[PDB]
Amino acid sequence: SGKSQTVIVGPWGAK
Amino acid sequence: SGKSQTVIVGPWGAK
Amino acid sequence: SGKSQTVIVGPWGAK
Amino acid sequence: SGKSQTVIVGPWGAK
Amino acid sequence: GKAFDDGAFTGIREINLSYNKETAIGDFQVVYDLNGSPYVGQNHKSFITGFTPVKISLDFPSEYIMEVSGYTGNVSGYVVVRSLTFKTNKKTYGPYGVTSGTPFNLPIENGLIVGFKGSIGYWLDYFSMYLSL
Amino acid sequence: GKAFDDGAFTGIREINLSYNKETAIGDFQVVYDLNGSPYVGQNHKSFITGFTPVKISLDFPSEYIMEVSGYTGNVSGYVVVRSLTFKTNKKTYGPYGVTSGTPFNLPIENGLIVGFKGSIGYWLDYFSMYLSL
Amino acid sequence: GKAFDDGAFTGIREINLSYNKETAIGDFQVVYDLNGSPYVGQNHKSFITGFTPVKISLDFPSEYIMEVSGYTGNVSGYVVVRSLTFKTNKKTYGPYGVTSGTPFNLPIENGLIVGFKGSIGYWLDYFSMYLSL
Amino acid sequence: GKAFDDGAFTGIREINLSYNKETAIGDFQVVYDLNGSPYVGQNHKSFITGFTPVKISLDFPSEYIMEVSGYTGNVSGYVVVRSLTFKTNKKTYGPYGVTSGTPFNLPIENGLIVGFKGSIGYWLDYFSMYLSL
Ligand SMILES: CO[C@H]1O[C@H](CO)[C@H](O)[C@H](O)[C@H]1NC(C)=O
Ligand SMILES: CO[C@H]1O[C@H](CO)[C@H](O)[C@H](O)[C@H]1NC(C)=O
Ligand SMILES: CO[C@H]1O[C@H](CO)[C@H](O)[C@H](O)[C@H]1NC(C)=O
Ligand SMILES: CO[C@H]1O[C@H](CO)[C@H](O)[C@H](O)[C@H]1NC(C)=O
Repeated sequence: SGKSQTVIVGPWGAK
Repeated sequence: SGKSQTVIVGPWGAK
Repeated sequence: SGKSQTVIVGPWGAK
Repeated sequence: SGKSQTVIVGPWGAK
Repeated sequence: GKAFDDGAFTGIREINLSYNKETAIGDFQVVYDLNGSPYVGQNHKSFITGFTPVKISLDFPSEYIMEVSGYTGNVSGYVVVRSLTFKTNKKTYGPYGVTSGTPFNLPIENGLIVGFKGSIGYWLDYFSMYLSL
Repeated sequence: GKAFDDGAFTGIREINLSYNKETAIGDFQVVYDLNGSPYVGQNHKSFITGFTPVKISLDFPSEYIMEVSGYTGNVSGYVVVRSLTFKTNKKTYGPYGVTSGTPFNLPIENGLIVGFKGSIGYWLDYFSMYLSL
Repeated sequence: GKAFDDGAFTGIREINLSYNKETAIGDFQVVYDLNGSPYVGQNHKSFITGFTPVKISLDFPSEYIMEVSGYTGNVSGYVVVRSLTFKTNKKTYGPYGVTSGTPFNLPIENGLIVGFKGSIGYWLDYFSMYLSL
Repeated sequence: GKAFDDGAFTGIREINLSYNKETAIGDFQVVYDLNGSPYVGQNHKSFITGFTPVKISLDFPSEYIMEVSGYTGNVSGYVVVRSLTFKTNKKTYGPYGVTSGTPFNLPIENGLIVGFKGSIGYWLDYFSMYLSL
């Protein structure tokens, strides 16, 4: 697709 | 420089 | 998937 | 530093 | 809670959050850097009020966050982010909120936090961060 | 010419440029995507007028640029970008300008163009592109 | 301890570690993927012996680590990694070692762990991870 | 031709190619850097012989490729890479082969070439490059 992506860490808190 | 880099998370454990 | 990806430019030459 | 960087290809045109 | 996702930017300039020393983190809002220009992110607010505001102004670009830590716990039966601490290469901001529950921390050897996403109901339910070089 | 550098974004939604079929590319302006929202980039204009405007509206997010090609040449003694062509996964826009001089092309197997930078005097002197996954 | 740093690779195929249910994590060794080929990383070993080996074979490429968690604590006056747990999109491996001390966890929404670095003396002193898309 | 794809690495240490001043580029082989260690890539060879070998030893890590240029043309009815030139921050290597046909060039403002992929029959049919920070 045409949307740039980046690394994402998480979540922290409610699952 | 000529060395490729990447994201690094940490450290965990001894300070 | 579990394969790391990176940017790739090209090709140049035969179509 | 605190500025995010990304790959940049070029320039094309006047040197 | 109501989910939010700011997306990714060039960096972080200022963080505005609120908390309650009895409960948890309330409101969350960030002023990012967009290619050299300040970009005022949307203010994600708690369904309720009564929090204490805090402004964390970073000396961008020389000052950046190196570690984020905090506590997650139970409040009225909900698991939420009770405390948050931001450690930069120049200073430590926090802890803010209640330091009780299970701890979590994210130290960064190489890279930058360039965005936030999460959820907020009466409190900050959870959150994640965008990382980049 | 006057240099410009838009920086990096989430994607590209629309490109507005102008040219002269005798000379070269004139004005350049892009409407980027910033985390799902349109972001109107600054309009970089030629020191002179008399160009023919062209609007390239992409069907974001399904339509993205796969290749950029063009020609660089001599105009009044200056080396500039005389022609530009944008090929997406759905259509080909261009060529625009004069297709004469030395050709250049940038095909992309994996990745996206997320930003532009360059210089503009009477014409587009040169330009570079930001790439990302 | 003796520091190590494997660097970054294409992915992870198998992890071999050892632990002691009374002390902490001992040896650490990884079999990475290098552009479709298995790459046997160096076996980083404890100055001492008496640990219980564990082999974590991942169903590469469809199976990958989504979260890494564990505990850091005090052993004989040294702060070390006492426990480790690897959760993939298919199964949970661990916990291995002693689950006491302060907890830590790294959940990943988008991205992959592509490398390890750390230090090992009598036990795993600390460790960091390379992240990539 | 026979396609090849080396994948991505930490950097480039040495490039070994062969050419014929009347036809085009023949063999192609690279010695990459894998986290501080030399990694000898597979030697991709031409279905035929009679080429002139060339070794490009870079002063890794201080020396790196900044621009790759060359020409694509027609040889015996096949479109191939007839010439190649590598410009580093210290020196210019080439051109190698025949400088006729249509030109192409890849200047890099920020980033590194970390891998090659392409196809080789009697000559180098085409090639692409992996880019990274
Ligand atoms: C009293 O509950 C609310 O607040 C919780 C905690 O932060 C949660 O956010 C919970 O989902 C939310 N419920 C709704 C319907 O938004
Ligand atoms: C007539 O010249 C001008 O236009 C040139 C071409 O696009 C160049 O941009 C050239 O630099 C610029 N000169 C100044 C002072 O801006
Ligand atoms: C008994 O001490 C040793 O082990 C510690 C714990 O894992 C630490 O690794 C400590 O540094 C190491 N000492 C040396 C010289 O490596
Ligand atoms: C004489 O042809 C051969 O060489 C061409 C040129 O480099 C092309 O590579 C062409 O595909 C290859 N044929 C086969 C079957 O590989």
